[PDB]
Amino acid sequence: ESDSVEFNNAISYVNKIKTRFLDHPEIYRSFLEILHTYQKEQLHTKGRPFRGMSEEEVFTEVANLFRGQEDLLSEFGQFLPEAKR
Amino acid sequence: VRMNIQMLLEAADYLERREREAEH
Repeated sequence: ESDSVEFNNAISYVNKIKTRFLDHPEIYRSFLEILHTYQKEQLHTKGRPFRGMSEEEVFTEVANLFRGQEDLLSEFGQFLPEAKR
Repeated sequence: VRMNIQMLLEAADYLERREREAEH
C-alpha cells in the first residue's frame, strides 16, 4: 500500500509554514537554504550518505527566521532523529 | 520511517510543483 503518512505530515508542516508566512514571503527563501546545507550530503559524496552538519545548527538558524512561533519548531522535532520519546 | 530533514526539501519542491499542476 505504501507508507506516505509522514510525507503528508511534512507537507502539512510546509503548507502551514507557507500559510503563516504570508506576511513574510522571504522566509520561503532562507528556510530551505539553511536545510540545503544539511541535505547537501546525499549529492556531495560519490557514495555514502552523511549527517550534513550538526542538527542543532540547522535548527538554530530556522529559529531566528520563524521567531515568535515555537509551535513550528515543535513539529521540526519530528524531522530530527534524536531519541524518539 | 524516513522522518529526516530531507523531507522538508522534498515537501517544499513537491508543494512548489503542486501549485503549477493545479492551474491547468
